[PDB]
Amino acid sequence: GVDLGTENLYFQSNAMLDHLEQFLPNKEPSSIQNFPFFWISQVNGKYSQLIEKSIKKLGIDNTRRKIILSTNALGEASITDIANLSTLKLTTATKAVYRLVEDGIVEVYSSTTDERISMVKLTAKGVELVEQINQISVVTLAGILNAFSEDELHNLNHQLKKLFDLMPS
Amino acid sequence: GVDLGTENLYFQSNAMLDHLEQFLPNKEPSSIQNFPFFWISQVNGKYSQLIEKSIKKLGIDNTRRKIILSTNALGEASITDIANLSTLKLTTATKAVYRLVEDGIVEVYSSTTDERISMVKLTAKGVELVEQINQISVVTLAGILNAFSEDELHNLNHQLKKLFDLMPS
Ligand SMILES: O=C(O)Cc1c[nH]c2ccccc12
Ligand SMILES: O=C(O)Cc1c[nH]c2ccccc12
Ligand code: NI
Ligand code: NI
Repeated sequence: GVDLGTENLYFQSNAMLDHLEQFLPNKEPSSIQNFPFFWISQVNGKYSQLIEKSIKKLGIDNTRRKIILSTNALGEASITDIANLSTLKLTTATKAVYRLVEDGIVEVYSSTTDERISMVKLTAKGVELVEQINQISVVTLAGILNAFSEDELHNLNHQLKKLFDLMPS
Repeated sequence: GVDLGTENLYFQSNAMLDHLEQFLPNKEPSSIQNFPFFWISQVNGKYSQLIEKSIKKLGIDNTRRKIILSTNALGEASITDIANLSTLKLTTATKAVYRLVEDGIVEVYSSTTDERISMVKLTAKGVELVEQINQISVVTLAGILNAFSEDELHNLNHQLKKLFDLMPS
């Protein structure tokens, strides 16, 4: 029984349920490998270990790495926005931003449009560390992503986006 | 400079680097949305919030949920194997298994082939909670995954697997 945004409760078609059972973990030892979120979780976890392990050298962690690349891409950003893009809790994000200010990697500054919003931007040191991050990326990633065509990867991004956009909160 | 498993260091072709730069976060505000791991991370995080939030009712968390569905699919499993499949640290896994024994959801038992290996299996209560997990899955997931064809989803699983298999440790 779902509500689909209403004051009533709806029991979905046995069709929707059959299709969904083609993908759900069940009593069969290989059900799990049909589940797209299983694979998203497994890929995220194996990737997370790889990147943490190799970004080691630069004496930062992947939390700081994402903050820096989000600031880089955006130029100036909402700590909020950086957190969002970096898949972080706002508290985790704020904590790591100040750790990067303390290291002289980013400048934080009151937003000109609205003093409350803390904007973030790189320092000269921030920018050199970006190229270092990009080079460690080259090393660890070039083989993996050169194993796919431009078509496969753009398609995969599209499907991941479609998934991301159907989920709510 | 990479080693590719040898005693020498190799500088990859400017080709591999150009292709890789089609996908990496860079100074362009939309570089990030070309990056497959960005999307894997974002989907994993949005999914994680959704499932934790809705598995709430059953008074378990998604860590326990995955343990139960891995035990379910396998019948009897290595706590090791359950941890692996559930994308958990072995310590996290062992901790949650005993929490589920304490709740009478799983039986733990010395492996018949090798007494050290702790095997896990469901209880009658475990099995009823499986169908409850499957029904909460129906509610929260049926819409999202009925938004894709069988072809799109099997393809997406395949590409995620290919990624998972090229990464190492
Ligand atoms: O969190 C999820 O739903 C995905 C997932 C990762 N490992 C799993 C093991 C069993 C069932 C689902 C999953
Ligand atoms: O962890 C990753 O590499 C993926 C990712 C998630 N959010 C990001 C923001 C900027 C750059 C990469 C990422
Ligand atoms: Ni997960
Ligand atoms: Ni990540």
